[PDB]
Amino acid sequence: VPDYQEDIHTYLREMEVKCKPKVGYMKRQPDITNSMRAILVDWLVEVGEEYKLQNETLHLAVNYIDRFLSSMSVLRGKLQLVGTAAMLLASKFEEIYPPEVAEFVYITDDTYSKKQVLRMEHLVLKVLAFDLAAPTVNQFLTQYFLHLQPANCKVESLAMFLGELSLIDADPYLKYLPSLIAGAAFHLALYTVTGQSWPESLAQQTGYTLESLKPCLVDLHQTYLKAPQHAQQSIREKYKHSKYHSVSLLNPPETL
Amino acid sequence: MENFQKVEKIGEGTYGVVYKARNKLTGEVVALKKIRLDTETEGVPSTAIREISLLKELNHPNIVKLLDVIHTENKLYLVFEFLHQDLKKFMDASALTGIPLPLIKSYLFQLLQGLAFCHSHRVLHRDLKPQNLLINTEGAIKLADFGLARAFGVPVRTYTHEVVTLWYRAPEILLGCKYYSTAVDIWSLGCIFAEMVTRRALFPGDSEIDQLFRIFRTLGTPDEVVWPGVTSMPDYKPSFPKWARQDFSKVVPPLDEDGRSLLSQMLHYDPNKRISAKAALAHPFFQDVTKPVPHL
Ligand SMILES: Nc1ncnc2c1ncn2[C@@H]1O[C@H](COP(=O)(O)OP(=O)(O)O)[C@@H](O)[C@H]1O
Ligand SMILES: [Mg+2]
Repeated sequence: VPDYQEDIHTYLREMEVKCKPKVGYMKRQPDITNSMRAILVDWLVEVGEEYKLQNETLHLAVNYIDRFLSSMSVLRGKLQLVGTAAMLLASKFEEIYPPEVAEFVYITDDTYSKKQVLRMEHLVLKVLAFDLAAPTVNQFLTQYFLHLQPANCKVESLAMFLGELSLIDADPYLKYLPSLIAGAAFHLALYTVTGQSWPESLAQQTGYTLESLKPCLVDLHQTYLKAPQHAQQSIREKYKHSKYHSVSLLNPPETL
Repeated sequence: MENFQKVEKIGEGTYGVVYKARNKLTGEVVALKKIRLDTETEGVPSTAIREISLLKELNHPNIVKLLDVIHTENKLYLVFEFLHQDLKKFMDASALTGIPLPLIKSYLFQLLQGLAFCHSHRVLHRDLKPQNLLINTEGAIKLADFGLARAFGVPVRTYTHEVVTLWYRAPEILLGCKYYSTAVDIWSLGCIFAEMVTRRALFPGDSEIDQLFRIFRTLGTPDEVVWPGVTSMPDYKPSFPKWARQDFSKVVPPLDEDGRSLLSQMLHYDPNKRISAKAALAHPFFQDVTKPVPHL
C-alpha cells in the first residue's frame, strides 16, 4: 500500500461526482433512445476487441459519450460519429498505441470520412473542455481487487464482466456513481465465486455498507440473470474467452 | 490569435515552438506553446490531449499554471504563466559560483511538494529534468512540461517503455520492467538534487548500456539481496560487471549527513523501497528549510 493510495481514492471519489453525466438526458434527446445507445456501446465493445484496446479505454469512451449527449442534441445518423470520435479520444488518452484515424474510419465501413471524424474529435474536445480523465467503474474495481489476499482472478474477471454489462443500459445504471456500481459488481462477483461477501475493509474505505449497495445490487443481479436474453451480446462473447476464465459461462446465483 | 504580441522564441520541440508573449489588451506576459495540428493527419496529438487534461486538474503553487487553451482548425496554443527561466539555464549561470545550500534545499523541498501533489492526483510526470523545471525571481520553482505525463491506475499496468530523458531515467526502466510507477519520478529528482549540489549531471550516459553502467559504478551493481527480482528482469544480464558501491562522500562532497541520507533513499534500487515524495518532505534534511531568493 503506497502512501498516496488513500489520497487517490479520495480524489477519484470527488472527481466522479464532477464528471457524472446528467441522469435524465435521454428524455431530452429528440431523435435517439436508450436502445440506440445500447447498440452503440455494444458495437464499441467489439471495436475494442478488434483493436485489442484496454477495458479502461472502453469505460472512458462511454463516459465521454454520455457527457457529450448530456449537453448536445444528436440525430440518429450522427450517433455513431460521436461514438467513434469518443473511442479515438479515449484511445489517445489511455492507450500506448492508439489506432490511427484511418482505421477508425475503416471500422465504420466508410459511414463517415476522415475529415468528419477529426472534426467530431474537435467538437467533443470543445464540449468536454478537454477534461478527459474521468474516474471509471474500472478504476474503482482495480482498487477494490487489492483487498483480496491472495488475488482471486476468477472473481476479478467476473467483476469486470458485471461492470462492463452496466455500460450497456443507461436506464438503470446512469443513476449510480461508478464507485457504487463497482462495489455491487465486486460483491456480486465475490459472492458468486467464493460465496463470500463485501469485506468490512472495503466498507470502511468506501463508506458503503453492504446495505447501501443493495439497490444497485438488485439491478445488477437481474441484469446478470437476463444476460443471455439481452439483445446486445458482445460482452458475453468477449468474456467467454479463457483469458477471462470464461466467467460469462458461470451460472449466476438464484438469490442473494 | 491577434491579442498576443510575440516577444521571443524561448523554446522548441518537433511538436512546435514556445514563445514569450504579451497580451496586448491586459499587458500580461505569458508563455505561448504552439502545437501543429496541420502536419497532423491524426488530429490532436495524444501528447497535447494528456498535457491539457492533466494540467487542468493540477492546481498547486509548484506546478506551472495553464491559463488558457486556444483550439483552432490548423493550430493549438497552450497559454501558461511566464516564469523567469528553467533550472538548466540557472545551473549553467551558477556553474562557476555554486548554488547556495539553503537554495538547493528550498528548490528540492518545493519540487517534492509539486510531485507529491501530482502523485496524490494519480499523475506520473515522466520527464523530470532541469529544463522542464521553472524558476521565478522570488525563489519559487515549479514542475512544467507535462507532455509525457500520464494518469495511472491503482495498481499500475504496463505503460510506455520509452519515457524519461536518458540521464534521468530510472534503472527499472532501463532493465525493462513491464511495470513502473511513481518511483521513476523520485529517481529523476534524486539525480537533479545531486546535479544541483555538484554542478554536474550525476549519470551522463551516452547510451542505455552506458547509462546503466554509470549507475552501477556509483551505486554498486544491484544483486538479489538489495533488489529482489533484479536478475530476472528482461534486459538484465548475468555478465554485467559487478562494481562496489562508492561512498557518498565521494559522490556528493558538499552534502551533509542528512542530505546524503535523503539522496540515497531517492536513489534506492528497488522501486518498492525507494522513498516517496510525501515521506521525503518529512525527512530531517528539511527541518530548517527557508525560501531564499535566487540571484539572476
Ligand atoms: N511557463 C514558462 N516560462 C518560461 N519558459 C518556459 C515556460 N514554458 C516553457 N518554457 C521554455 O520553453 C521550453 C520548452 O517548452 P516545454 O513546455 O518544455 O515543451 P517542449 O519541451 O515539448 O517544447 C522549456 O525548456 C522552457 O525553457
Ligand atoms: Mg521540455
